[PDB]
Amino acid sequence: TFYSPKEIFNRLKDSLVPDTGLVTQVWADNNTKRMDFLTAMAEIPQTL
Amino acid sequence: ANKPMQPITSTANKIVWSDPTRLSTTFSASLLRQRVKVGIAELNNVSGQYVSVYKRPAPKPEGCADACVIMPNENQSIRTVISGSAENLATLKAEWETHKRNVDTLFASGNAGLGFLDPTAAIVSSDTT
Amino acid sequence: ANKPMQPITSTANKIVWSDPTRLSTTFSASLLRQRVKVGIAELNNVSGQYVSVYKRPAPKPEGCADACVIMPNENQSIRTVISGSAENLATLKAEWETHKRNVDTLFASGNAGLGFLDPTAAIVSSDTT
Amino acid sequence: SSFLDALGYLGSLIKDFKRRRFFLNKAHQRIRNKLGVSFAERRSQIVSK
Amino acid sequence: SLWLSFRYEIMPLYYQSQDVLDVIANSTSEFMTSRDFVAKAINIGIPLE
Repeated sequence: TFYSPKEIFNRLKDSLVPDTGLVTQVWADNNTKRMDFLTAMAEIPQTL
Repeated sequence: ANKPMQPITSTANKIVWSDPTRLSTTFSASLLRQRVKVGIAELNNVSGQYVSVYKRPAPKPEGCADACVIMPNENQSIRTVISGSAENLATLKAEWETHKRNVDTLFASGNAGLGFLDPTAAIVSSDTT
Repeated sequence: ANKPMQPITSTANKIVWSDPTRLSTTFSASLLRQRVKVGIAELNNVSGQYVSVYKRPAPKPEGCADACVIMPNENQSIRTVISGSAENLATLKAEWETHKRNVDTLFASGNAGLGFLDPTAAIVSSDTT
Repeated sequence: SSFLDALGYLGSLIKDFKRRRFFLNKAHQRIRNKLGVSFAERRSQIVSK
Repeated sequence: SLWLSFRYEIMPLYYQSQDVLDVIANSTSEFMTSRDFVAKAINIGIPLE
């Protein structure tokens, strides 16, 4: 015997949740990327 | 106990483990086998290459805890290389055990990790009286 | 009763130890230190090349003991580097103990010294379940 | 199963392909910039002279 | 003839204008992304009976 497939699907659907730690890590990665882009584009009017 | 890892890239001379929960942490082992000739004796040498990496965001500023401190994540790598003749593995082990204690008294207990070196640190060789 | 060894050459970066009775065997611990600005936080990187070298003669012919038949000495070297920030010796010592255990499982206890590999090695990480 | 394990190296393959593609794109854009600045310098010197 | 003497100034000025437009647009359209993957496990209790 075992659970119903729909029952298992519902349990899994309830269980799924974003990972706060991974979200923070990718968040910091994106922040570093945008800081690098900002300091890189800081020189555009120097070209202008 | 701790979290075991499963190999994710196996090869005859390349096996790499990584933590399923934290895929950043790794442990790589590389073996290079080569035949070397010494005086009237052909020798079968092997070099053991071992790399352990732990990705980690190091210092929490002073002693708080909060969301908007997600400081950069840095790396901590420890690489160990062992070379020696295959049949001398019996004595190869003991000096490796000696190498353990030898660096233990300098880094694990000493301040070598900070950057300081202690001339009067107790250092011993593999052989014993 | 391991033979104690005294420093031979000291420098602003490295110190070498050598056994007075047998000058061949040595141990040196260098140290390169660095300052990095990564996340508006200063991380002091420390990396120390720890090499212990022994020159043991090749094995004498099996089942025969003359008294003195001299073999060419073969090199047994272990190289160890520990690269990390100075703000984490509190935790840099942690995984190094695991790093000890990790290599011991597959090399000291295992037969990786003989050139062999096994993905089924019981590997263990620093993080505790 | 041996094949299933062996298939993973295609990731490194496409990784290196992306390396080559990105380097080629960077080289071409640098060539374009060099050509443009050379043309600007030539125009400036000729018009001044 | 007088009007065709235009190329002198219109051609290179326009060329450099397009050059600066390209060199700003390529940097301006960076479209940065950041991603990560994990293999966290999901546990579902199984009745012992």
